[PDB]
Amino acid sequence: SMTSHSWLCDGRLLCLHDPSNKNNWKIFRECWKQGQPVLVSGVHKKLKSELWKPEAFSQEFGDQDVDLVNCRNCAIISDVKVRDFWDGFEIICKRLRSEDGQPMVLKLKDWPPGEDFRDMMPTRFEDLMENLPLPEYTKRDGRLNLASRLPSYFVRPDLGPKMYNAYGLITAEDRRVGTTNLHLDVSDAVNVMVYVGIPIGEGAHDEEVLKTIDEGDADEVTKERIHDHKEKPGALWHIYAAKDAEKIRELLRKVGEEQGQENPPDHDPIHDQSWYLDQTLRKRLYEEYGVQGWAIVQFLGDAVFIPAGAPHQVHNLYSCIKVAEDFVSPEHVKHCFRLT
Ligand SMILES: [Cl-]
Ligand SMILES: [Cl-]
Ligand SMILES: [Cl-]
Ligand SMILES: [Cl-]
Ligand SMILES: [Mn+2]
Repeated sequence: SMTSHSWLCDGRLLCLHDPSNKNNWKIFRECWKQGQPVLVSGVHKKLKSELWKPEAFSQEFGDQDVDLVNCRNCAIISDVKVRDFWDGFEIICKRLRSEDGQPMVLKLKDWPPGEDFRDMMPTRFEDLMENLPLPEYTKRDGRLNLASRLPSYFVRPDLGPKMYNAYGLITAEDRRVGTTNLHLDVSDAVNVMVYVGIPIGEGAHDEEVLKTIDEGDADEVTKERIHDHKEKPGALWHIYAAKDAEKIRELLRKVGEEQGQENPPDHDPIHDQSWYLDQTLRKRLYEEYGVQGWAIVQFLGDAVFIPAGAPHQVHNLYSCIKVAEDFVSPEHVKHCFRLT
């Protein structure tokens, strides 16, 4: 039967089923006040699916100049064309190659650039903003979004949305690599998975994806969405409570020293955005510091609500198009205050 919600992460993560149900706030606000992330499924079914395809972005914007990032080594590929990225998104035989002759795992950097999403893509902007879940929180002028209402003593988010466009990580070696390394945001955000690209050429990559989710610490109920409903899994997330950020900095300072980095005792390894917590580091965080996180698999049309100040990292399983909007909930306004 249709139900309003379910639980993942063994009861620790709310999953809302109907993105446009007018009663979602009643369930949402109890979990959000405790500092938890929230998942809302089904947003894809509300969107104009032809607007969110890799071939459309290539056809409409392909001549723009851009930089890419190599996800395996963080190297910058400078001053190429937006089509170089998009035409390799699903066809592996069209990707830019590293020195070693392998097809690269790439991310499209700062595109559309800065606050230009609305100007460059007005039909996409309208399609996203009118279908975001929890609209009193997430719309630019929602009654519970303080973004437009705060003085200069509070850090205000830039005008969004922002896109996250990157290929899937492929190999056993790639299992320890981040798409986006561990960091935090001083505003709340909602990140929507609008397209998942399962490639061809090296098409039959199904079993490394299962071992990644398993070793990623995904819960048994999450393993059922793949095997039973055949939904398309996009990306593996780890999210940590805002209250645990300093313990994570203590672990990463100690590992930095062990690996002979030479760092002032006060340096900020989360702000540096240089670390990905692999299975070894996640086990050490739990055993040595008493810190548990949320392992989340984001499928096509899942919206991930990320609390202000919560450290988070993202590992793409397949090629993903994600779009995110920042907001400032009253529950979390402390995280953007500039004093004490
Ligand atoms: Cl909080
Ligand atoms: Cl558009
Ligand atoms: Cl709402
Ligand atoms: Cl990163
Ligand atoms: Mn982030």
